[PDB]
Amino acid sequence: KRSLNPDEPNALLSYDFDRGSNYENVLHLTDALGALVPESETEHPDQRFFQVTHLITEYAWVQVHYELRRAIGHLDEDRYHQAVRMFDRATGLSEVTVQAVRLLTDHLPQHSLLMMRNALPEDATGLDSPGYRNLRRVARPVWKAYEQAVERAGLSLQDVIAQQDDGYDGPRSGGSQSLALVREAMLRLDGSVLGWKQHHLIMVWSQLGGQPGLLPQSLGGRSLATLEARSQLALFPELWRAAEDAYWLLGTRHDTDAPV
Amino acid sequence: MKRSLNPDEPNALLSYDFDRGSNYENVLHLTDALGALVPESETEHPDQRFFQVTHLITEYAWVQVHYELRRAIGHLDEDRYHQAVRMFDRATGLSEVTVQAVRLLTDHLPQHSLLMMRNALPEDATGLDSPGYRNLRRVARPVWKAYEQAVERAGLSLQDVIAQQDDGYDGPRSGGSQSLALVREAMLRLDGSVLGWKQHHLIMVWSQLGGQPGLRELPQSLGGRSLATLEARSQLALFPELWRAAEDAYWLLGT
Amino acid sequence: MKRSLNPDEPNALLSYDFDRGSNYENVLHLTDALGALVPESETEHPDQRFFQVTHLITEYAWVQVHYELRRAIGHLDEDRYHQAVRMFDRATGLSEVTVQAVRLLTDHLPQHSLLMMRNALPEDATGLDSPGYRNLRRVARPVWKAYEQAVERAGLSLQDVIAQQDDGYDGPRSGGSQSLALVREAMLRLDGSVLGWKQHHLIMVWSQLGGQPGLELPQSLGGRSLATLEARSQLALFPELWRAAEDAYWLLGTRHDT
Amino acid sequence: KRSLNPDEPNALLSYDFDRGSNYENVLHLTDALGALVPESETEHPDQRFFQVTHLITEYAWVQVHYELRRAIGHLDEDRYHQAVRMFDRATGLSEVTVQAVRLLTDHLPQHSLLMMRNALPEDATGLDSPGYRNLRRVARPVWKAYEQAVERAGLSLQDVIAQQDDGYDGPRSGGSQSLALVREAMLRLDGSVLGWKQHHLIMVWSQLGGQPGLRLPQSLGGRSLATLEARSQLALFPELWRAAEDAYWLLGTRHDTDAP
Ligand code: HEM
Ligand code: HEM
Ligand code: HEM
Ligand code: HEM
Ligand SMILES: C[C@@H](c1c[nH]c2ccccc12)[C@H](N)C(=O)O
Ligand SMILES: C[C@@H](c1c[nH]c2ccccc12)[C@H](N)C(=O)O
Ligand SMILES: C[C@@H](c1c[nH]c2ccccc12)[C@H](N)C(=O)O
Ligand SMILES: C[C@@H](c1c[nH]c2ccccc12)[C@H](N)C(=O)O
Ligand SMILES: [C-]#N
Ligand SMILES: [C-]#N
Ligand SMILES: [C-]#N
Ligand SMILES: [C-]#N
Repeated sequence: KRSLNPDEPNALLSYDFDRGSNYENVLHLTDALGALVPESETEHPDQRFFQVTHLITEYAWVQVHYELRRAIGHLDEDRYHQAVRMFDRATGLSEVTVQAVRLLTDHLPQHSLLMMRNALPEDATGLDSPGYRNLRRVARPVWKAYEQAVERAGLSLQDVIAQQDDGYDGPRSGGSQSLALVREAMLRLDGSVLGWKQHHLIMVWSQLGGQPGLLPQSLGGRSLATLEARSQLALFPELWRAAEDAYWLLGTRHDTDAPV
Repeated sequence: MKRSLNPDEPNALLSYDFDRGSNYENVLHLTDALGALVPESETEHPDQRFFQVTHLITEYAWVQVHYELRRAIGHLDEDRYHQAVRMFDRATGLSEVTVQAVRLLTDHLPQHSLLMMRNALPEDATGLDSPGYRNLRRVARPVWKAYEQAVERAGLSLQDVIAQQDDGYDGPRSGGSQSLALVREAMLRLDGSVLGWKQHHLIMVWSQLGGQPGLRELPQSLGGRSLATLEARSQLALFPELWRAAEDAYWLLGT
Repeated sequence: MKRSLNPDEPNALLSYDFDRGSNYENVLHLTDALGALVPESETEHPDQRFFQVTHLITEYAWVQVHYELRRAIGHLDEDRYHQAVRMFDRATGLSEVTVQAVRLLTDHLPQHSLLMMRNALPEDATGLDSPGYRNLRRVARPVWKAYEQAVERAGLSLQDVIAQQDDGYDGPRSGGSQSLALVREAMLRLDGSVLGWKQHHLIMVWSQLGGQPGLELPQSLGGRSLATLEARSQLALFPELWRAAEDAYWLLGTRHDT
Repeated sequence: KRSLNPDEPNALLSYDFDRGSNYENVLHLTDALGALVPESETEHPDQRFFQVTHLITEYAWVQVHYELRRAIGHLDEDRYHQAVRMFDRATGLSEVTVQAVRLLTDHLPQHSLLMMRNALPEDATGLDSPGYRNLRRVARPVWKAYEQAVERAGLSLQDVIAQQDDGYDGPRSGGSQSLALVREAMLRLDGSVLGWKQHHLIMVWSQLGGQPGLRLPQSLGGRSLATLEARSQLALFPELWRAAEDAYWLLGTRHDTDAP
């Protein structure tokens, strides 16, 4: 009934949509397609690709936030098994954001980006991303819910870390092994998000410069050094602290090795 | 000031704040896009949002596939082969996003959740009405046509274009022919990726509605149709002629 | 002191040097693995090495899949549900590596190269003799049996375990039934990934030997039509999971003639 | 035939191989499987998974090396289209190494790693990886071959970057656009290898510690994890990232003019 592409003479090349189908109705799809910059307003043929990769990312992150909320509810009621599924789903959605920014790295021409950017508004930065800002916000109540669940069960993090190793002989329970799977899914999620940050950094080096082996400024006026420093901020620093803790407590090698 | 996507959640740290009027949000029409999500007050199942978001991600990727394919037609019609290559490769990357979106359902959507949601869904609520799918199928013919006519204007045979992908092939080469070969190769990758989508979507359906063939009446879609019709449409390519040319090469070159 | 895979190479910067006796190399048995590559003096096509390596990578992932599935049997037999989960998830990740490796051929192996190489390959050189695939098919029943037995020892129904994946489900739950539910979900992900390998391998064959069904048939190096490949391609590792999926569709769906 | 696990007494669980089929003959598969540490010698059940992920990686890297040599040959003879394919193939092979290291991040138990690492030889390090040492060594001749091909065509790197943009109106030839496609493929390859380095770093943070947000552990060679992080930012083709930054300075019209 409608077309995103009205002035296209060739009718086989029209993007026909908004047919009022029940599939369309269920998804609020016409509403979501209405957010695309209208073809009559695009300033560069690469503009649509630019916008779509961000919208895909923001949809993935709002869903991450939704499932992390659910995981807080599960942990607060000691429903460990149900918490695991929320974290695994979140990791998968995170991996879509990684794919989406790597689309820019692999296919966004830097010269198109620079042309487009010379005309963008002044403080147009992903520091204002709602997916990113809310993922940072919610990470703290998420860690707290896990930490408190481990406490109620009378375990340490060193315990649940150790029980991932089949050869570890300490006594276990159903609850301790469930909290272990939770920790492992949480670590995979945080690893994925850290991966998003590194791939977005590699993208920036290919579009604006500043590859550290070799500074440019964001539209906010900020050196890329600031982006690069924030790129190593984790969702759950406590988990990475517990990893290093395991190295110090269980490694029996420190300050004894040398080159051969 | 910010708005909340979940404004009846008491704990502010659990609030999804957005619509802050930043230039990032303005340039992307992000607030409008987030407005497509079913309101939290109206969800009937906690997995409904996940359901919706995997579709919306897929449809954004497919409308972008369409946009880039139109560009590929424009290039091919003017013999801009290099520039056409990039459009096909970009489409393949977007298609791979759709594959991971539906595999998100395979890996994480509980069949039991799906069946409960499906019992309340409307009748003939089907992806046969997907704009992404229908318009992709629509545009695939003009796309094959633009590639075929560029090959014809070059006076090349498709068999020759296939052959010179092999470094060991000794026949005549030109910049034009090797360019059209890179276009060919990029086109086959795109179609193969789309055939991957169709199969992963089918594997999903097997895990959610049943009917895995290894088991040798079938379940039915929300429009009353057997899953065997889905399985048959699952092997239809975008560019049949490329798969015929591969078959022709085996017969001409196979000893 | 050292070896080279291309020793005659003029430019020393193009030499692939290995076997330097490092501890890294010693721990991994790397020299022996590199020793399996077709020698450069013996290659008959510049794409031969790509062909070989994609298979060797696949076979390494599948023997690891086998090792971890054996561990999953041992866990399930002792009711170590959580530990079994990890084995299945790991096998799934290893399976996804095999998907990547065959899609490398789809995306980058020229059909014309394949045909030239295929014309010179021995008779009945076929992946029906893949040790990875044969031992995977061997172990698939022992693996399903271990899961089924554990479910029975717990006095649960497969339909119950499926229902427990849904947060909205009101039925009785226990720590053991939800654990067995995470195991079911992990073995389904593995089987869907192996079904994914089969479909991508099929798509690759269509682009290299022909026979895309949307369009008598080509033959493998053993003489068999591609019709038998397509049929074997829908065979799952754990048919009883897919059976349980359809069982639930009839059991829970309320619109089968609506 | 023969079994990889002969002391397994249930024959349905034997991994049978060395059947002398032509499939195995062509592939040298029996020799390659013989590199696996024998089951009777493994000291931890996670040891095989550890070894196999390295072996997959080194197979992928030796194939990257082989195809980059071919790319040098193509470039020295101005066969641009042919070189593009070798770089694209290398990129796919690099992506296999990324998935292999991420298999350790997602599934290798830190506690098993530490147990295993406490018994490993001293200075057993991937600094002695042949895939890694040879890829670093060959990257210089690869870049020189591209650079010389660009010079011979009388082009600048700015020109081939600009020609990736459909809106750029400078004069083009078949050669210049072909050399652009080559550049774009080498950038994807180098970005993929930079991705491997970052995912390998994230893995190391989860196994030995040292995640930089928390602020050190030492390698089996006694070297601080800070040196690994420093080398993590070294590209194959630094000149490509230098030309990206060059484009920012030459073509961006915003520097030192924006602010929050
Ligand atoms: C899918 C596309 C993108 C997404 C989702 C995205 C998201 C983000 C996010 C969340 C941040 C804040 C991250 C942090 O500080 O840790 C950010 C910052 C930044 N992004 Fe992106 N980004 C995208 C594409 C781009 C592109 C194409 C460029 C440039 C070519 C770019 C350049 C930057 C810069 C320079 C910053 C730092 C802002 C500052 O410090 O003022 N990004 N982006
Ligand atoms: C991201 C999620 C999904 C997308 C993008 C999607 C898209 C599509 C498309 C494009 C078709 C038509 C394809 C063809 O006919 O060749 C289709 C059909 C179909 N899909 Fe989906 N789908 C999705 C999820 C699902 C789910 C979760 C189910 C069931 C649990 C499902 C079941 C079906 C069925 C049964 C058909 C056949 C329709 C008929 O023949 O009446 N799909 N879908
Ligand atoms: C990474 C590369 C490959 C791997 C790991 C692999 C593995 C396998 C396996 C396990 C089978 C038995 C599965 C079944 O028949 O259901 C098989 C069969 C088959 N493969 Fe492959 N394969 C690869 C590449 C190829 C290539 C490049 C071709 C031809 C272009 C090919 C053509 C066939 C055919 C025709 C069959 C049918 C069985 C027969 O040969 O009679 N495969 N492959
Ligand atoms: C697939 C598995 C792995 C591969 C292919 C691999 C490869 C490499 C390579 C190529 C290097 C040298 C790169 C550089 O330093 O710039 C390296 C260094 C290093 N790797 Fe790995 N690695 C793997 C797994 C691991 C694991 C499991 C650990 C520890 C838990 C580890 C810890 C380190 C450390 C500490 C270094 C720095 C060595 C030193 O500076 O002495 N790696 N690895
Ligand atoms: C290029 C620009 C930008 C990058 N992605 C954006 C999305 C919407 C609006 C602006 C942007 C980026 N933030 C920069 O500062 O360079
Ligand atoms: C599950 C159902 C459906 C699947 N995806 C949808 C999206 C919007 C509306 C309905 C659906 C699918 N079409 C079916 O026939 O089963
Ligand atoms: C091409 C050929 C073959 C495919 N993969 C192989 C590995 C080793 C030896 C031979 C092969 C394949 N089995 C065929 O029958 O066509
Ligand atoms: C754990 C260890 C190691 C990591 N990967 C290896 C492969 C072979 C031999 C040793 C290793 C690593 N090099 C370290 O220094 O911690
Ligand atoms: C992003 N900016
Ligand atoms: C989809 N239906
Ligand atoms: C495979 N053969
Ligand atoms: C790594 N060694």
